[PDB]
Amino acid sequence: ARPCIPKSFGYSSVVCVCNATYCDSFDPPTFPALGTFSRYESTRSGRRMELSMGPIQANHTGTGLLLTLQPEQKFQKVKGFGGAMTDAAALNILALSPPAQNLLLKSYFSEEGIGYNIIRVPMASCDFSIRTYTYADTPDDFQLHNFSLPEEDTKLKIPLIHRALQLAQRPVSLLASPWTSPTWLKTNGAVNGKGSLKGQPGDIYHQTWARYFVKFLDAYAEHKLQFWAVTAENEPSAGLLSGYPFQCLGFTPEHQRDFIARDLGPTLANSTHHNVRLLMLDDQRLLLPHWAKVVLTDPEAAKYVHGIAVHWYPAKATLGETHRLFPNTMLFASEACVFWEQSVRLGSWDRGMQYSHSIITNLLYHVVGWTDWNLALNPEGGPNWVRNFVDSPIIVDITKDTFYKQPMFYHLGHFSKFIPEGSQRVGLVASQKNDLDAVALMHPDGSAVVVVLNRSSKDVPLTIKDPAVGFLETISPGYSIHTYLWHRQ
Ligand SMILES: *[C@@H]1O[C@H](CO)[C@@H](O[C@@H]2O[C@H](CO)[C@@H](O)[C@H](O)[C@H]2NC(C)=O)[C@H](O)[C@H]1NC(C)=O
Ligand SMILES: *[C@@H]1O[C@H](CO[C@@H]2O[C@@H](C)[C@@H](O)[C@@H](O)[C@@H]2O)[C@@H](O)[C@H](O)[C@H]1NC(C)=O
Ligand SMILES: CSCC[C@H]1NC[C@@H](O)[C@H](O)[C@H]1O
Repeated sequence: ARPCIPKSFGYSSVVCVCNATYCDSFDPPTFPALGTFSRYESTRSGRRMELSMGPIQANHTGTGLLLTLQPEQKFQKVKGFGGAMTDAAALNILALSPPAQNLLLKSYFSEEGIGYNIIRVPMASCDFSIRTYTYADTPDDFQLHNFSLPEEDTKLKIPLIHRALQLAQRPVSLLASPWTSPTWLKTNGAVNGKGSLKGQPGDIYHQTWARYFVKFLDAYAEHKLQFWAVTAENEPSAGLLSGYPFQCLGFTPEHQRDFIARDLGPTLANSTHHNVRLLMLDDQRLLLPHWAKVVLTDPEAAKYVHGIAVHWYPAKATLGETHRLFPNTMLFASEACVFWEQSVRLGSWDRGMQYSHSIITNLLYHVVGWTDWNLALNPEGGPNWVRNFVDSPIIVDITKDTFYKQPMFYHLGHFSKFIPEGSQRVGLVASQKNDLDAVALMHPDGSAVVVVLNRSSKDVPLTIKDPAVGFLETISPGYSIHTYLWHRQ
């Protein structure tokens, strides 16, 4: 219905300006007839998920590249796409006026937007908080009688999550991750730095930390929010590095294995939230497949682990080999973000290409879902209480009641909007060596989705063949991303 309002900030492409009364949006989707496809196009030149239609022809004539759908070659089923509701994200959204907040939330979660269905919720503070805190900072409270949610949850995070769920067509799955435990449970007595839990898996410390998970889930349940999954610890390897600046909690692979087997696994299974999935790792994929071997060879740990969470910050040696060793334990991208460059580059087409190329690689190596980091940030990449400023698909300018949708937002949306939960990745065979990145999936309803990323400068003429329908003649322009959709019957 409403097109993008472009604005350049000196980088390779434009942002889309939104405020309290205007934001670009989609109409409700349609079901075009057999023999007709839908194409959504975003380009560095300024096109933003523009919709067009064309025919799927019975015959083909030409000399160029051919991608052939192979719907019988079936792979993983998709859980979904989304981003993280951090303190920083919540503060930046709520700095807008209410009408602008809803255009922002609709941009992510509505069918007028790109249809997110995953929200990652940090358990207490991380670096994208304005202060250090946990849910139980009074010491010597091993039964956790003084566990409580601060204003960050009750005032900022939870109300925004409620509003996101109301705007969403598809069911939204919440995913929780802790950064640090209370400091009186740690070896170093600090929120950051090199430090693990006190003692050994099984004792009062590890039982208290595991109970902290149930107490967290109880609190959000009282606020009428249920979680799909929790991770065992955010980037547990970081808590083994000397003098680590952000909130952390150190686990070596065997410590995570024993903590899951003795404490976290049983405690979650004995609780009201026994259906909540447990994801391991939640860390860099270079720690794979080793981290999976350690944890998942132990059946007492493995019986509790539903999946392996990975961060994006070679895929065959990591994701592919881990799938070969443990093909029934799903892989899930739980966090991705973007030395000499500033933290926020308003309008960077490169960082958008980085997002879509990575999602394509993850999908081509069995990953069932991808989760962004901060849903929103200010123009300097904050607030962040340490330093680590990064980019975000939506950048909020408080002083002008305005937010900007980066190219990252649309590169994500080319996947998040058209691959609902339950979609299965299927085969897509290139007729010859080419420079494009492509992935094919099938909706639960049988229709086809194909995303085509062109990171090169040259236009690439392209034909997509569906054995059941025909030939889709198209062109992939240089520095562009397309999504194609068509009924198969
Ligand atoms: C919010 O964004 C809208 C969209 O750009 C602004 O509406 C535009 O206002 C300018 C005046 O400078 C007109 O020339 C355009 O025709 C308007 N665009 C429309 C109606 O689509 C609006 O001004 C912005 N809000 C504020 C407070 O500046
Ligand atoms: C698709 O077209 C095929 C080739 O067509 C033949 O070769 C070209 C070079 C022209 O000379 C054309 O006139 C010829 O008929 C056919 O063999 C095939 O049957 C066609 N199939 C469909 C479904 O249209
Ligand atoms: C992977 S290294 C740095 C840590 C990353 N994952 C944890 C978040 O708190 C950080 O902001 C993000 O950059």
